[PDB]
Amino acid sequence: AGFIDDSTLTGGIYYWQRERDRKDLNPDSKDYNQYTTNLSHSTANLSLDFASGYAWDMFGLDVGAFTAIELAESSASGHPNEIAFSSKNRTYDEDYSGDKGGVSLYKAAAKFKYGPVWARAGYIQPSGQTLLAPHWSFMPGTYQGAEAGAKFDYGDAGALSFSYMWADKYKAPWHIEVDDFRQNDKKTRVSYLHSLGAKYDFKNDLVLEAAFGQAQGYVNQYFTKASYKFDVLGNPLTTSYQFYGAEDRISDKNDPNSIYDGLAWLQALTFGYTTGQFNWRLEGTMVKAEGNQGFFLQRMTPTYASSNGRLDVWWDNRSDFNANGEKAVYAGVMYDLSNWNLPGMAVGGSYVYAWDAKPSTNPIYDQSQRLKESAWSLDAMYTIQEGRAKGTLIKLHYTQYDNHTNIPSWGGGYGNIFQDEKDVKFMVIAPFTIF
Ligand SMILES: CCCCCCCCOCCOCCOCCOCCO
Ligand SMILES: [Ca+2]
Ligand SMILES: [Ca+2]
Ligand SMILES: [Ca+2]
Repeated sequence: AGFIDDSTLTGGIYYWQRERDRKDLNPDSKDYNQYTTNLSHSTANLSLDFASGYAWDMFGLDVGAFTAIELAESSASGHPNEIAFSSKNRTYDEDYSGDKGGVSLYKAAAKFKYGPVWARAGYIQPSGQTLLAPHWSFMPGTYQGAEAGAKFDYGDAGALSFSYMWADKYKAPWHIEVDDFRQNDKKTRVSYLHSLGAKYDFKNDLVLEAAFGQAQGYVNQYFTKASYKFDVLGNPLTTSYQFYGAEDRISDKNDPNSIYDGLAWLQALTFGYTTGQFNWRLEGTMVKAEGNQGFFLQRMTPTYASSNGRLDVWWDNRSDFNANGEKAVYAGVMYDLSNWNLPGMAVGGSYVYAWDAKPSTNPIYDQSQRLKESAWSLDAMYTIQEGRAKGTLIKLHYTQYDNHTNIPSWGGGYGNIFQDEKDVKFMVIAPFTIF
């Protein structure tokens, strides 16, 4: 046992091919009503990760890097596509002008263990109980910072986990260099993000989680979750209630750095149910997000790509369904084809219906607007089950998204809503072990 004995060297080959076409309702467009190219690219990633063992069972090191390789990109494809690297190397230099290949050092961390306590420092991903999170493409984003936590297992009485994380820079996986954190104006600095959270597992399928976070001088962020599982008619019903909240520290609602008025939140209820080869999902969300921004963010810095935060609800139906006032219901099914002697293969689909979405409360926007949006998707996926390629994911995802207004994308006070789309994503994720 130790630094070398327990070392691993692993990697990944990743392939992404996407066609996303979006209806253009920009008033002066020559292609008004047409589904023009929004994304059209073919891109690979390659990753390699060294993870040491623990010298003296207390000290180790992880180093990971990845490259992006561009096979094809239409001149009309938008930027950044989040699989290649943005042509701009840091968060706040983003101008949406290009994508490129490159290489990024995405993990470079000292790791520590001392009794029940653990820590990681350097270029790290959040790994404990806080509400800080990386963005995920094929690879995760990278914080410059440190996290420490502990776990106390009380056996029958349950297990407690908690951790604290602090960071002063970040890069999304589409940026090669870390940037600092700033307010909405992309100028006023935010000297750190930090977060504290906890989890208690009662060992009877009840799990409680909670976390608090701050962007220095700017945003307070909240998370709570209760999860439970029990049988309904002989089959497991999994349930969760989730609360996500945020407030800024700029009360003046017309200040350009004010993003929320009072407390903003996203609340969710989820149910999952398995019957034979079918896995069913029924989920719903509701949002309050008064203020200039007009939608809820799980991340504590508002600028695109600038950080991320924990959000357990993911419907893969293109829209975030997170506008001020918006309510949304999701229904989905996946069918395991093992009984057709296609083990590892699954197919499914899903549907979202959302309504009551309101714009930003900034008075320059028409406050009478109420927006509905809906979507459906289809899924086909295979996980290879034997051979050197065991664990490889091959997946095709297809979405039709419908914005039930004529508002041009990102317009009308709906700064996070875009127009109708057809989206086709094909991906291969092939992990491999060197030692
Ligand atoms: C310590 C973990 C607690 C997780 C359970 C959710 C409690 C979060 O409360 C936030 C405020 O919620 C507003 C009230 O909404 C109705 C409550 O929904 C069901 C609560 O289980
Ligand atoms: Ca380019
Ligand atoms: Ca405010
Ligand atoms: Ca429409």
